[PDB]
Amino acid sequence: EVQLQQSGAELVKPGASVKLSCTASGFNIKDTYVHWVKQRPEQGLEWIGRIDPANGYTKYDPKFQGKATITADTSSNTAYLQLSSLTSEDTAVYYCVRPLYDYYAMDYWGQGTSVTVSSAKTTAPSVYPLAPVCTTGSSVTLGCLVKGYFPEPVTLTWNSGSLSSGVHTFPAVLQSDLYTLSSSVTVTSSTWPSQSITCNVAHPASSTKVDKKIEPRGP
Amino acid sequence: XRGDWPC
Amino acid sequence: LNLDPVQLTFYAGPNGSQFGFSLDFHKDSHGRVAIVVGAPRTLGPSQEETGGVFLCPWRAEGGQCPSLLFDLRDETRNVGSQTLQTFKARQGLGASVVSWSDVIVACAPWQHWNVLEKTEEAEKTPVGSCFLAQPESGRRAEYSPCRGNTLSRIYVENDFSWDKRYCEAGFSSVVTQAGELVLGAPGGYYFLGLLAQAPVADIFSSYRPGILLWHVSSQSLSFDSSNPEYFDGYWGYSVAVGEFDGDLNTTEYVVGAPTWSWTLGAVEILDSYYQRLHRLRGEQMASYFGHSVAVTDVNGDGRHDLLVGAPLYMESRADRKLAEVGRVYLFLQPRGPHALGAPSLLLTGTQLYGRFGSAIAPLGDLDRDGYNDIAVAAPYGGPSGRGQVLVFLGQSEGLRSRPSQVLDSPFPTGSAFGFSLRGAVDIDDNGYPDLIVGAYGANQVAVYRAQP
Amino acid sequence: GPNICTTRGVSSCQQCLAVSPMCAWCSDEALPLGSPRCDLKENLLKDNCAPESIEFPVSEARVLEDRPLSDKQVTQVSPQRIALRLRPDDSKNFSIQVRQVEDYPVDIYYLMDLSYSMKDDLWSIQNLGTKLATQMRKLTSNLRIGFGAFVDKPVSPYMYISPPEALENPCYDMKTTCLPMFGYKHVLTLTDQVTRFNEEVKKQSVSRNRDAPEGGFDAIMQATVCDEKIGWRNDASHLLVFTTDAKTHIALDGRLAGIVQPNDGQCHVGSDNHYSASTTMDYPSLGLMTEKLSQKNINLIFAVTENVVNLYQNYSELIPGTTVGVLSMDSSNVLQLIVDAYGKIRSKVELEVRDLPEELSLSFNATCLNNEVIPGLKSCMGLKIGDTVSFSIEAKVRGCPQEKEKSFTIKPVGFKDSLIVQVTFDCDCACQAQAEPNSHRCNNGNGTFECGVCR
Amino acid sequence: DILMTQSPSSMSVSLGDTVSITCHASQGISSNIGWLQQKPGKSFMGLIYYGTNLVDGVPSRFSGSGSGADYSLTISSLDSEDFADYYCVQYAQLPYTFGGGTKLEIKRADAAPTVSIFPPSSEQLTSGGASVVCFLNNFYPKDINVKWKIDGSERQNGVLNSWTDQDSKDSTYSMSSTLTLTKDEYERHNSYTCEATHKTSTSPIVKSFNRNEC
Ligand SMILES: *[C@@H]1O[C@H](CO)[C@@H](O[C@@H]2O[C@H](CO)[C@@H](O[C@@H]3O[C@H](CO[C@H]4O[C@H](CO[C@H]5O[C@H](CO)[C@@H](O)[C@H](O)[C@@H]5O)[C@@H](O)[C@H](O[C@H]5O[C@H](CO)[C@@H](O)[C@H](O)[C@@H]5O)[C@@H]4O)[C@@H](O)[C@H](O[C@H]4O[C@H](CO)[C@@H](O)[C@H](O)[C@@H]4O)[C@@H]3O)[C@H](O)[C@H]2NC(C)=O)[C@H](O)[C@H]1NC(C)=O
Ligand SMILES: *[C@@H]1O[C@H](CO)[C@@H](O[C@@H]2O[C@H](CO)[C@@H](O[C@@H]3O[C@H](CO[C@H]4O[C@H](CO)[C@@H](O)[C@H](O)[C@@H]4O)[C@@H](O)[C@H](O[C@H]4O[C@H](CO)[C@@H](O)[C@H](O)[C@@H]4O)[C@@H]3O)[C@H](O)[C@H]2NC(C)=O)[C@H](O)[C@H]1NC(C)=O
Ligand SMILES: *[C@@H]1O[C@H](CO)[C@@H](O)[C@H](O)[C@H]1NC(C)=O
Ligand SMILES: *[C@@H]1O[C@H](CO)[C@@H](O)[C@H](O)[C@H]1NC(C)=O
Ligand SMILES: *[C@@H]1O[C@H](CO)[C@@H](O)[C@H](O)[C@H]1NC(C)=O
Ligand SMILES: [Ca+2]
Ligand SMILES: [Ca+2]
Ligand SMILES: [Ca+2]
Ligand SMILES: [Ca+2]
Ligand SMILES: [Ca+2]
Ligand SMILES: [Ca+2]
Ligand SMILES: [Mg+2]
Repeated sequence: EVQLQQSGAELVKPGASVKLSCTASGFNIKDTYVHWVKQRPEQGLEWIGRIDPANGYTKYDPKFQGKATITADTSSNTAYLQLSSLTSEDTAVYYCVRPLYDYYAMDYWGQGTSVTVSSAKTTAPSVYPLAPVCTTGSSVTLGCLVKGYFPEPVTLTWNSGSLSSGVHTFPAVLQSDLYTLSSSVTVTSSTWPSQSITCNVAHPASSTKVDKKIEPRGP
Repeated sequence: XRGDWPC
Repeated sequence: LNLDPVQLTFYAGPNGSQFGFSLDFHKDSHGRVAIVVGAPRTLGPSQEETGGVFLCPWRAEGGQCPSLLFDLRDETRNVGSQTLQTFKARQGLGASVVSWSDVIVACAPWQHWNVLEKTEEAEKTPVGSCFLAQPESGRRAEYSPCRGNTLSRIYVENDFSWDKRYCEAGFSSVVTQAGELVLGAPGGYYFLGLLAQAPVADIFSSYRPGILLWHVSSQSLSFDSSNPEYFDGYWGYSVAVGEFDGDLNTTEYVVGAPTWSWTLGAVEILDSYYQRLHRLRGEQMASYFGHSVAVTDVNGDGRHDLLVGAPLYMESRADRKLAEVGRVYLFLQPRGPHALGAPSLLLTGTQLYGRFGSAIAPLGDLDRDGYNDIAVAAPYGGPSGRGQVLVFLGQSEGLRSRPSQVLDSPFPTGSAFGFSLRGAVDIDDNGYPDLIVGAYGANQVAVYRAQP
Repeated sequence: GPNICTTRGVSSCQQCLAVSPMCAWCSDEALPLGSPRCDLKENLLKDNCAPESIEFPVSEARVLEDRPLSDKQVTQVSPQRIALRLRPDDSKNFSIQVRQVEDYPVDIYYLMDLSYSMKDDLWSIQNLGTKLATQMRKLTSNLRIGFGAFVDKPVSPYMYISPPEALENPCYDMKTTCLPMFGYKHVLTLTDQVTRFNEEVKKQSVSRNRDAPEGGFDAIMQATVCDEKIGWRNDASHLLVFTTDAKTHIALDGRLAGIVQPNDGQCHVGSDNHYSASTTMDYPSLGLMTEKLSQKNINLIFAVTENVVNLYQNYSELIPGTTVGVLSMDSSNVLQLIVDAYGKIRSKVELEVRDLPEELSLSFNATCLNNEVIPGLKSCMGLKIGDTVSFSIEAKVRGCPQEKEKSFTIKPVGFKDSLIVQVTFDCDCACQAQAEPNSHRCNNGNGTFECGVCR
Repeated sequence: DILMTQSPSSMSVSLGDTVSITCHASQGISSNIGWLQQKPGKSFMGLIYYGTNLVDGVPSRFSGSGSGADYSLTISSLDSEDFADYYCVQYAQLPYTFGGGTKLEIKRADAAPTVSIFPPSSEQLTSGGASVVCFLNNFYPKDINVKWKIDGSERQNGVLNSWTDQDSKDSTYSMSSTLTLTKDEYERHNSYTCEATHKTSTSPIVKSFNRNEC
């Protein structure tokens, strides 16, 4: 079974360099061309270049000439991508690719490696409970706001995972080098506030685990 | 050399 | 001793087509034996020489055979900012033909190939190619392991290392019983020579039309060398498989390098990793020792014996005079982990320029006495020079010096009667193995049947 | 008892000479009636016949032209002219010397490897060719010399077949120019015009092909079998000098170019001086080469560079008679092989007679280099330049012919020199000139009175 | 470079449908085209190589077609697994170039959002910040516009928006919109408003609160 096994997520500083790896499994890296591809949400997929590990000869898109250096080592069945002079634009997911049969094709892909270029320090999230405003309807929505943390990820759950249904946890968004994330949960008006609903945020990077009970707003 | 050329 | 020379069967191809340059027995899934014939100068549909292959069904009367169709159109692919080109003109399709199970492999050793990139090129050179066909389904695949996309310059810059541009893959060929196709490419590595191996199943499953450069992950190629002894040695001019290490799990390859070490010639026995197990050196320069190789057990001890042919060997005669007659060398395999020693027997032709040992065919047990037998070709032998095939029965002592039977060419001068040979197969189903002899000069094949 | 002179009619001085060479005639008028006029010279002197009256012609051979044998016009036969004077039934002997002065005829055909690997060896083969021409001319004035060139069979994969420009200029992808590839090209037929040969040799430039082993054996075969084209002389020593710096293609190599037809050993050159079977016929085998070299009587010399000497030394042992010499900046090695060959040449002097009259017949005694007179022999063998043999010829006339003056030629086979022997037949007596028509003493209507006798 | 234009960018389709995704090259590329699939939150998998050839293991329901500069991927009878992103890539010339992509989305009935406005928590206000959060939940189709007003005036800066992918249960979309301003300015105004505009209504859904009103 052909399988390309890439190195883990990188969190790197602007100006520095990073070197991603891609190791063959169930085949030898010199068997074909090995390519590197860049992916970003807005800009989509960009081809960085290729190497023929049998002899080291390479090809690059002029856009990545000088920044990207592809290399390979048959002794360890691994290909590499090195990105120097890291900028914000280099924040992307990076894939290595090779063909099945056709020399020039792009058929087998690695699981991808996430590279994040940032100047930010590690910062624990501020967690805030969001309760409704001033009688009620039939259903009620509660919220939980998680602000000013770095880096990703956080793991937010409701009642320690006891309340999974009727939940909407939104993907994190960046502002001024720190991430913000929110999450809503909806239940019946008979459920809350009669029964207790707590927000559970965890941020491994800062070693923080925080619980916030949603309380109704008083006079 | 191997081919037709000087050594 | 018992091949019937009276009751012959003649199959014929078109004029100038060299019908019978190569041949083999082919057996369909039902068990019905046919004869596949290569005809490397057959005209294509546009009156240009491409070569062709014919699949003959067994008939007592013989006659004309149906053509086994292959794609004879050239191909161009503009991919990866390059231009890939195939050239099938004068490719010699059918210069070799081998059958395995329900698959026929017919090769065109001189199929040319080029790659263009702007003002540069790889050079238009004979990489060779083989066409694989499965008649009972219609499936077609190809295998062309020496094609590259490296430009002329880079070879110069690397002192012509790993240069596969002139391979002529399929110049010789054999299939193992497991289904590994082995091809001789005597032009490989700048005329040093190479072997290319790949499972037949994997060749079929990785091939699609129009791709031209594709990967066969299971394939194994031999190696390039800077050893002057191997230069211009044509390693892979002939090829064969057998059992020479005593381990039935592994397969051993026999390779002929007839101009090895400054035209001394050599035959090598290798493992499936292309590690040398033994080397047999030629006796006399320019004799083309390694032109032919045959593997079979002739002394009935269960161990395969080796037969090498040197068809230009000059024998000593009265008053220091040499006479080109040809020679075949028999090497019996000893027991245990022991090397192949000197020749147990030397068979030498009698007719001048006869090219004795130009082809050596294992016949199986022809007379059904327990010992396997062989046939040796002298394509310009006999008093007339028309050609001659000689049968030699096996015995405990190895082989007999005196032939049990001599078949004389029924075709006219120039036929090359005996240039191709095949046996060890019962075509008429009478319990005795038969022999097919090609005469490419005459555009015909002759079948001889073994009688009680 | 009596002799043949007295007892055979003999009515006259002339009839007397016709009987036998030993007879003499007495004209002395003082001789008595009893004494016979036709007798032996011993008998006549014993019968008071005056010595001045005796007629007794003796046969002689005078040397007319007697120029000496030459050293180092050219005189090889000596003497050149002799005058024989014979009487009825008589014979006479004379001498002749023959010497081999002229140089031995030698043919040297030069095969030039003009492939790309010879780019650096070009000066050397040019130097070798011109030294062979010049120095062997000093050795023999009857030298003839010619040359041709070879590369290899102009077919893929030997030939570069891309891009299209590469066919006219094989050196195209090196951004330089060389000549188109060719199999074998005959350039200059065996000539004695040495200056011209040298000039043509110096004009030669290299071409290019792909593989190290070249097609020089095609050239060797065609240079052997193409009699008319190369112009080998019949009575002449034949040397084929072959140059190269690499391996050579041999029979069964041609299958890599799709060529499977065996070499037929026939000449295929003709009008355009190219080997026309180059692309359709395989390289020759060592045996076929040996057969034709032997048949056409040609000695092959491998003039190869040091890196392949051993290879060609080994081929040399499989083609008996072949020798090997080292091609290099210095030409001494190869020249020596030719000088050595010339040293081994030997010749013969075989006398033949032309325009011998019916009445004459000759016999010979040969004195050869063994200094022994082998009688009834007219030829010597095993001569080098400067050697001299010698014959002794005897000529007998049958009776007296009325032709009276004839000439024949003793000539050695192959020599332009000869001996003209002018033969005269002296059948009369000096006293016959004084005929005196008036009878005087006969007076019966007889007429004439010569040497003291009537009719 | 060769521009690969892929169409459409997204389609709303159902199970059992047969769809096609077209891809146009800026010049002829002789079938030298590949088709890729990327399932939500997963990596890439090759589908077709050289125009029409399926990669080993790819289901028969996928097929490629086209020539010259115009090519198409066709899924016949959609599986639940086929709702993903799909891309074309050419390799006629270096540099290799990709299409923009096509997103297969689950089709369903239109649904209005449930808007819920939330004033800043006491914790945040004591820390000196003020964020007003608004959830627009379980709507279809995915296109929605949110507008913030403070005392009637439209507020543009300091808004951060986030959208979930299509829900696994009810195939709907949700959006969150957070308005952050200084606590100082927050306490200088009474009315805060969150207006949702969505195709399910010509007039917008408005949720509001007046600061300190309980
Ligand atoms: C080629 O070379 C040969 C060899 O030199 C040479 O041969 C001579 O030929 C002439 C003819 O022109 C011969 O002349 C005749 O001789 C007759 C008698 O000869 C006898 O005596 C010879 C001398 O004997 C003494 O000396 C020798 C050694 O010096 C010694 O051995 C003796 O014991 C003895 O002491 C003797 O050599 C000769 O022997 C040869 O002949 C016999 C006969 O068959 C043979 O058996 C021997 O083995 C040996 O070869 C012999 O014993 C003589 O009678 C004769 O005269 C008659 O004829 C002439 C006319 O023809 C009349 O005018 C006359 O009246 C007589 O009737 C004549 O004189 C000469 O003897 C030969 N010499 C030899 C050695 O053979 C040729 O001339 C050469 N040819 C050319 C073209 O150059
Ligand atoms: C032209 O032809 C010549 C003569 O045939 C070739 O030279 C011979 O090359 C062979 C190689 O096949 C040499 O054979 C070797 O001999 C060695 C012992 O020989 C000794 O004695 C000779 C006296 O004749 C000396 O000249 C020599 O220097 C030695 O002292 C062995 O040790 C070798 O054995 C090894 O190889 C063989 C395989 O052949 C193995 O079986 C052995 O186990 C071992 O590994 C070998 O047998 C021979 O010495 C050479 N002869 C001469 C006279 O020099 C040229 O090669 C050939 N040239 C070209 C260009 O074609
Ligand atoms: C082949 O050509 C020959 C003439 O050389 C002719 O006799 C024969 O008919 C041709 N073969 C066929 C099958 O027509
Ligand atoms: C030989 O044995 C080895 C055991 O390591 C096995 O892997 C291999 O498949 C065997 N060879 C064949 C031809 O089955
Ligand atoms: C010829 O032979 C005779 C034999 O008596 C000899 O005397 C004479 O000298 C010879 N003559 C010549 C010209 O050699
Ligand atoms: Ca050289
Ligand atoms: Ca084995
Ligand atoms: Ca055996
Ligand atoms: Ca038997
Ligand atoms: Ca039978
Ligand atoms: Ca060559
Ligand atoms: Mg050369």
